[PDB]
Amino acid sequence: DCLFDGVNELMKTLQFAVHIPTFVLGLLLNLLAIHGFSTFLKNRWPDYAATSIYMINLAVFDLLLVLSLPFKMVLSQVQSPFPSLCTLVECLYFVSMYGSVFTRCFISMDRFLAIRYPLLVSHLRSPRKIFGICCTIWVLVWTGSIPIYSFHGKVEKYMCFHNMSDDTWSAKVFFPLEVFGFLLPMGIMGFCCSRSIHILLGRRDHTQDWVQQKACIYSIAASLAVFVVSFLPVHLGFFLQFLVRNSFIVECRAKQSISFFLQLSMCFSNVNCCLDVFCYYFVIKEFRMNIRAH
Amino acid sequence: TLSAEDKAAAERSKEIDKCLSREKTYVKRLVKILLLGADNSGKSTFLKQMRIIGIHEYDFEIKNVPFKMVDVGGQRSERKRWFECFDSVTSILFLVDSSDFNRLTESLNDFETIVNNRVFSNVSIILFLNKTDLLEEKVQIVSIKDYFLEFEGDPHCLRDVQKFLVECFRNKRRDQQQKPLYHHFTTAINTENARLIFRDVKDTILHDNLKQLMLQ
Amino acid sequence: TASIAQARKLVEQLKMEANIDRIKVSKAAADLMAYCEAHAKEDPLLTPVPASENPFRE
Amino acid sequence: ELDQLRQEAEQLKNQIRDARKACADATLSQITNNIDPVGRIQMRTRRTLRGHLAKIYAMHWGTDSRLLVSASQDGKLIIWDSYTTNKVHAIPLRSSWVMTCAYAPSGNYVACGGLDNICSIYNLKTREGNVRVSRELAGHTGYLSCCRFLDDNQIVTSSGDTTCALWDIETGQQTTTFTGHTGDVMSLSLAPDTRLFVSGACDASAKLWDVREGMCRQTFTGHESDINAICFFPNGNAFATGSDDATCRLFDLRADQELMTYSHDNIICGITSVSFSKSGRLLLAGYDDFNCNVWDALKADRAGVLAGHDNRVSCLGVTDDGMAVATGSWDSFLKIWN
Amino acid sequence: DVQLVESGGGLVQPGGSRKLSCSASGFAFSSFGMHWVRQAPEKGLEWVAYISSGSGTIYYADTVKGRFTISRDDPKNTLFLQMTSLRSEDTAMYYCVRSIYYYGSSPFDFWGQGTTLTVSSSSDIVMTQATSSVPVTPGESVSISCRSSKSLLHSNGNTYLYWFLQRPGQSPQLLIYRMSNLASGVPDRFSGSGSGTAFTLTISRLEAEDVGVYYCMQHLEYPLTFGAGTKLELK
Repeated sequence: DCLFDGVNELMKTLQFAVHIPTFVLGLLLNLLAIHGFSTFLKNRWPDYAATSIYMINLAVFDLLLVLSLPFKMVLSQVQSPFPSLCTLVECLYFVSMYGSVFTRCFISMDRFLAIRYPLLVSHLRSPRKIFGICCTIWVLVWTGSIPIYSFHGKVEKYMCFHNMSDDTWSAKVFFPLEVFGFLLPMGIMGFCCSRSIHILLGRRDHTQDWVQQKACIYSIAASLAVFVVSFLPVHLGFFLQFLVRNSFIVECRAKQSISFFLQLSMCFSNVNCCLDVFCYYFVIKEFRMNIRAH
Repeated sequence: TLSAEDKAAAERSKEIDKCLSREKTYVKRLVKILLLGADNSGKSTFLKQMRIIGIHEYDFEIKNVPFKMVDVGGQRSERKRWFECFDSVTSILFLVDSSDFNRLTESLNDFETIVNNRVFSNVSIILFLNKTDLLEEKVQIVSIKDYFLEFEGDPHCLRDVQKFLVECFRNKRRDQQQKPLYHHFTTAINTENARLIFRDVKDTILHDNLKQLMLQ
Repeated sequence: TASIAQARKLVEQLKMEANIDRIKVSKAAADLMAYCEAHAKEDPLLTPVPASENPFRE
Repeated sequence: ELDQLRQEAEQLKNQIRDARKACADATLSQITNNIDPVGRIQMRTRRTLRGHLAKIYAMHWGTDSRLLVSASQDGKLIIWDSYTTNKVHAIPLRSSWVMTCAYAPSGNYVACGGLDNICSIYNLKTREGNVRVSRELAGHTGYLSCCRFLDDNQIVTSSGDTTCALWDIETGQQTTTFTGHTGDVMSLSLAPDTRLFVSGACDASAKLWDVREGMCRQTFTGHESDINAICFFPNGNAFATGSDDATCRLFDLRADQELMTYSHDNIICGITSVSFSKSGRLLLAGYDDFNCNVWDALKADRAGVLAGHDNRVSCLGVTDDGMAVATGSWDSFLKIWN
Repeated sequence: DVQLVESGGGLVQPGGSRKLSCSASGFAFSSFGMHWVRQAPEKGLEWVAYISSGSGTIYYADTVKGRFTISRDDPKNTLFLQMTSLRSEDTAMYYCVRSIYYYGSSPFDFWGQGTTLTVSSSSDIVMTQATSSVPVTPGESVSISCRSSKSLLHSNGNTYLYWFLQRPGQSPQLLIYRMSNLASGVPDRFSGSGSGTAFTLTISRLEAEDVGVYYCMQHLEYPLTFGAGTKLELK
């Protein structure tokens, strides 16, 4: 009967300490990003329309995440004042984070399609199509969030926190969920980024002016690296926690270690917002000069 | 509340709009190449061979992609509005007689004027060093050093002369942050010029997509 | 010959342009404003026409 | 002989400059402060004609002030019922590089021209019901830049071969060649009485031509770049020109010298199209900064900004009754303002 | 020139079916809308059907709604009229009428010599003219009048009133469109004017081509009701 009481209070200390500054920093980062892409939509409309649209969606998803962070910290620290509020926090966080990752997957799809298939994408990339795809992603994530956390909401009275605040430890649920949340998304991201970088490097065979897309290659690689760094450890910890609860049981010190590493990985999955602001918008020359100057 | 005849006029306008929308897909899918060349550049032979497989226009299909090569050899003007009619052109096909060493300098000056016009900033340049076999048999005899002292290799090695010509043409291009410049050492009888032009136009469209993607 | 020809036509052109009556600039400007205010009331851009008579109403 | 030839050429140059200066007691700028200023003029997009697939290069208002013709790189001439934004005809041009369009004063013809060096007359009122080509006027060695109808039979065309010409549609042959310009002619504006016409031809010079005879009565100096647009004052003895130096300048035929300069330090891009208002108080001008600026023709102050275009305002026209202004730009849209 | 020839004429029994085919030659048939006007052996014109350019909108007269079908074949340059269950009221000669619609157009411009079909044995705008067999001397000035139940002046500023001349034995031709505008090819002697409801057409001179039966058409409402026959006659 290994205990996490010391573990949960230790989290209550340092996960809060590490959530404070990512929350503030992401708050102003994505406020600035939302403003900047509002401008980019208003004046530089014609060519900078659809890409602005999906970055707008990603920024709003991360803004919802950072808005959910302090509520989550409050419900983890103090006992649940009213349980439906706790499951609302869970649903908002889940919907925002999965919407962020699926919007990132959509962005990688769009970039890979544009690079690999230039003609077809240039013919079939209008702001309306991207707006429709973003609305589809919104409704998909929003109606996917409810069933997963509805069952937890039935049990959610005061426990909240982070230990059991993610659906149910059912293999019949976990394995399809783990697949469609960790293999398909990261597989798509890795394949798209790798192929985009490979094609941008293979443009050397055509042109000596390939070097002007070194920034493009760096941005794609940075997107892939940010996704890996801020997404792999949380699902890896999900995997060890699953193999502990429903499979081979590790000793109490190592069980506490894997739970602690899972919760720190949850914090690292929350820092996704700040990393996305550092990667997707800050790498943009026009953004980093116009919005900086104005 | 519109009258019967006003409603019928609106219907006629709707049919006109439908026809315009039908033509819109072809218009937006069409790529245009402004073919700029000299008298000795062998432009006529390349043009005649490419179609087989005032100003002129040559519409042809490559890999189910609309194409239109515009020849303005007869009428060429240095005014702003004349060049401004080709700002929407996808790429500029510049034809140069590499074999005619004595005329390289004037071709370089023309290339500089074309690529630094500030109306062709958003267009790409597909340079075509043509008469490559004439170039090789002249290189094995005559030296580029007499007409160009900046050359550094052995004037009897083909690769050295080709690299020097490409370097000298690229140096005339003032801005390197704009659309890419493409070079091909193909003669008029290569019979593969269509494939190369399609590859370079696809590369230009890829560059435009990268610009639209905020990836830089 | 030919150089003499277009120089000769050119000097004729400036000679013809020289021997023309020149209305005083103050009188010219006065007539300009006279025409300006003669039809000032009939300019829809000058005085926005009421929407009742406006044929481009939305 | 050539040395002394250029000698009296320069002598006549000084003679005409001295005559103009001696006739120049005071400027229109000084004589205009007394009268009331135009105030603030605000215009809005009453109608936004859409349907063109490419950048517009020319638009001409019909005499009825309800029909306008537009030209663009899709090789299509579209006639719009501006009142009901209805397309009347869609004329597929033979050459897609059209750079000028005209509407006959009668309204039965429209003429288009461009890099094909041919001004083509299109018949709009035919028994077959489809707009057919009536005449392809050829003979110019330069690109057609502007063509204006006098009658249903006489049309004046200006090209880049430094020569404007008066045609005869029935014969199809040139009648009088208005030579004398040393550069590519860019624009033309027929006088209201249709007996004279002016043209700027990239030499910063506008020449007034006598259509009946065929000799340029007087040449106007000034400007620093290519005169890209020229309009005629409604009264008939003044004209304003637009160039690539971002200055609109008003000349008078009787005083044959500059009257005013409509230049502002803010704008730095050239003027593509210029047309006066009905009484000529307003000098509307389209620039490359994606908007048109309204100038008071008597005081030279910015009366208003005709913003609303996503690209450079290529063409700009005012109706005969002066109840609307049509601006065409490179974003493939026409907006009618009032 | 512009020609509009139709075909199909016979003595079909009541309750049968037939097809009227109208062939076009000499003009852009696709751009021109097509109507169908019929005249009883000795009566006035009456509108039947209408198909727009591109077969967009298809209207019918209430007396023939459902029974009659009008279809056009643009590549065939032919206008078709499928009629079924004919009554004795359909004994008429059917006129094909072209009408292009834009600003300043001349609708109901050209008519075709119809083919006679001899069948064996409200919201409509009532347009009435109180004239019949006006005694007219050659060269005098006369004024034919027509009346309308509802005013034909729309907010657009143009009354939708048309004058047609049907010479004896000859298909009707358009004289005046929109109460004022002269049709192409007609002499300036014809002139028309009117008001919100009161309409009048005045002819300055009377030469041999003017003797005939005049008609007035409303185009405000798609029923397109005609008027009676004035029947100009020489004195």
